[PDB]
Amino acid sequence: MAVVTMKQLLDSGAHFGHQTRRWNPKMKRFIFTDRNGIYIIDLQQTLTYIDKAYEFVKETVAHGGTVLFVGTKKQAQESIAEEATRVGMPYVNQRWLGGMLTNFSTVHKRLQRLKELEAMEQTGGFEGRTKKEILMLTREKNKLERSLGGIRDMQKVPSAVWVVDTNKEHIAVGEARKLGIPVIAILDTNCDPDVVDYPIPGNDDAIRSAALLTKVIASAVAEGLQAR
Amino acid sequence: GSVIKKRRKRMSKKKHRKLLRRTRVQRRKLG
Amino acid sequence: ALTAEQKKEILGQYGLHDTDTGSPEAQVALLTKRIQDLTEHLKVHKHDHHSRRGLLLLVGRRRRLLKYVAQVDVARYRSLIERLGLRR
Amino acid sequence: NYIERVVSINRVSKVVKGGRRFSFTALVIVGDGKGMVGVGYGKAKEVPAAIAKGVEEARKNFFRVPLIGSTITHPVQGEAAAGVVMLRPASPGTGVIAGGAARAVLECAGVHDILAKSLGSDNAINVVHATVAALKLLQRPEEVAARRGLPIEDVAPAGMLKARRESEAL
Amino acid sequence: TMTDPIADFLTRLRNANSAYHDEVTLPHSKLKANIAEILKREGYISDYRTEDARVGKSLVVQLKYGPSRERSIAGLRRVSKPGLRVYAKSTNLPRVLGGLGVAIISTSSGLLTDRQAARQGVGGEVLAYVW
RNA sequence: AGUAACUGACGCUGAGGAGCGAAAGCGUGGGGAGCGAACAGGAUUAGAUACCCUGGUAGUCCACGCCGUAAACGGUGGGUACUAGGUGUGGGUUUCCUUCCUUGGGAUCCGUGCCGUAGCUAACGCAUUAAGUACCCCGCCUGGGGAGUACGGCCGCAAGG
RNA sequence: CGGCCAACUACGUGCCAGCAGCCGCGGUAAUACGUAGGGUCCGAGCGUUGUCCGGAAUUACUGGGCGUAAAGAGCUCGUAGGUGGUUUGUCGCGUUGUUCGUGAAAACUCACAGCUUAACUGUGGGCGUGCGGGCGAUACGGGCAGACUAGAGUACUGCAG
Repeated sequence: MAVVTMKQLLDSGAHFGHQTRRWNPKMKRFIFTDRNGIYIIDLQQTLTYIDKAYEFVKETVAHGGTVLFVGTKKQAQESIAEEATRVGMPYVNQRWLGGMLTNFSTVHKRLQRLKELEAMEQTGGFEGRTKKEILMLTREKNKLERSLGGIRDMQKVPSAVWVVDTNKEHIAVGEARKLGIPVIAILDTNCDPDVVDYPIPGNDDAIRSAALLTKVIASAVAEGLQAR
Repeated sequence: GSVIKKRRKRMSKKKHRKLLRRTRVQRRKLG
Repeated sequence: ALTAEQKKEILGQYGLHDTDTGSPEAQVALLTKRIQDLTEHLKVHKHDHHSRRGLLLLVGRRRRLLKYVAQVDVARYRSLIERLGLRR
Repeated sequence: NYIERVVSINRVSKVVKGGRRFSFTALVIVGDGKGMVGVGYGKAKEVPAAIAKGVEEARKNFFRVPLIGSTITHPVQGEAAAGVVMLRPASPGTGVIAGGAARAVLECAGVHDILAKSLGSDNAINVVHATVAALKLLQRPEEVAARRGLPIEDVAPAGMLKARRESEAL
Repeated sequence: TMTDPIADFLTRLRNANSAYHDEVTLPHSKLKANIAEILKREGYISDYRTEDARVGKSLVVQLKYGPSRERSIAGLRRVSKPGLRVYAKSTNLPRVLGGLGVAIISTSSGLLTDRQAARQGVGGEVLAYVW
């Protein structure tokens, strides 16, 4: 039940990892060979894990659930952004505000304020006050919309979190673990498998490999929203 | 550990050594 | 320490057979020769304490080997003691 | 219906250029008396407010005690920080025998008959933590049989099975 | 030097268990094999076997972990040790975890658990506790 | 370290005991450039039995003996087995890139650092060189002063221990 | 009758007179002193002092510790002692099962009985944790007689300081 074949993600460079020095000894399970000072990830484990990840995503979205797309490293920013937009799902691309999930009630007020300021823009109140105030207000609008791109659809909570390069966004994974929300991650050779539930071994430093993985997850969630 | 304890011990030791020096001949003659 | 020819001669003399070097007899004989050489050396250099510590270590090792040989078989112990001119 | 135990109120203070700023910390136990307990430690400038934060924190963190009828499954010893609390099951009708912090935790958890002793670090917060650590070391006999893959009779003594039978009959 | 082979075996088991190793190897002896048999029959380890080492024989023990990666052994303590040795009569046999654990006892009829020894009315040396 | 030819448990610890043990100090005999307790002046200071300056004796050095203490500290007794890794550096054996020049790289045994898991700890931190997990033996602790002092004893030429 | 620790007000006094097991209360508005109301705990008793155990895991066998809180001898060698790898046979010393003798009575504990109840008394079991004799077992420890090479040591070849 694999959308992509064993050559697809291999061409992208999913078997690539990090240097042997910066490896995590807990990943010896999925390590297949070390070449040119870098570790090569076995792809058979990747396939037999992405199938399970696909199944979990299907059963979560089909039962009236949502997934949250996480990626901040510049390699996998536009990919997650465009996939979330094309499937209409929440996403974070600029920067993870520490405590979106744990401090949900407080950060929802930011969305309320953004909507209020959009209404103020629609009514046209740009001249009723001082120029400094309206300039600062426009700057606040830009900052709030830029930092919260996919956050305007957060009603209750993300039922699952999809994350690239867990080492980079350790705060988001930690927040999910605190809340108990299942986390689906693609772990590189330097990552910790004890924190994710549904790992997908592979490279995250390549734009193409992360893009392909986002394609796979987006297809899963799209078909699941099809089968509601 | 604080040096205060070392200071107390050293003052006791210094006073005792001074006392021993002050009565050397007296101790020798009584012993 | 002893040269290879001295070791060969001592081992041929005190060894249990023509190949053994780790028998308590051979070890004790070699230790006795080493200790005599060290005592002669220390008779001249009285203030060579570092070598004297090695002398003490050799003496202790020989004592332990003799203890083992006496516990295993007293006749061998007596023969070795009389042949090497030792007291205890 | 939830019972609560405010076991300790402490007035802490931090120094500033003007002087001392006093606040209040309250350690609160929340349980239902049926097998679930929670521990909260709230701090605020006023005692009732701190108690409220402690109560909400205790309600947030809940944990189920493996009771067998009216007592714990087996003797345990739990240590947290420098606090050491030992727990020992007792025959029915003995009552709770514990110090103030341990007594509060056990009565909140619904334990009726137990011998409990504190063996270090009389501090109430650490004694409560040690009691919770001890309670978290208890293992239900069914889980024990599952771990070793044996029938419940081959793992537990007959007395425990009889006690379970009587408790479920009642 | 090595003083207690049994304690060393127990600590190898404990250290492997804490590190979630699936395998532990140690030099072989009849006593170690017998307590391994008792451990396997009581369901505390998965399986064991003896290979041949470079000098003598080895003991290979498989550790049992549950589906959620939870250890099947909670503790391993050596009771009777060189120096202070512990012997129990048939009536004052120790209880481990209030009966939830197993106490290995070396009786003249072989290696038995506390329940087996109590049933057969024999005493001996309390080797260890498992729970 | 390698070979493993030899012996075949001969191992570990060790009360008491014996030996070694920085510097200062002590005895006898030499030596004495520089430095330099004590001691002299000068200066600073309210006062300088000090800091600073100019001199300067024991001592520092050698031979042979005493003494037996130190923040004699890693403030961590010795032996053994096990428990993620990463990276420097010292000693030695070896396979493969092979130019075989090259820290080429790997593997391995023995050291010596740094960073870091699990675990431990009151915390700081330790963390395969444990302060982790265990076993054997030894030394020591039991609130702070009085006091490592008095008394008695042993050792020492004495200081004193 | 402030908190530990059931039970609070008024008047008098004012760093006094006094109280106090500890923390500590007496500075004209004391629930801590003295006295009155009220209250609480016990009750033919109630308090104080003295002594022992407990709390005290605060001598830690059960059941503690030693980097910085008190605590690793300055370091080694080694005596007595303690402790000891794999394996075969044997002994039955330790260990273990059973049996017999003994472990006075009283006491303690269980049941019953008699004092109008209780204290108390009696009766019958248990207990008397032990020791001695016979018989059984040999897993472990130990002894005895062997064996093995992974510890330990020797030999040989190199090596660094």
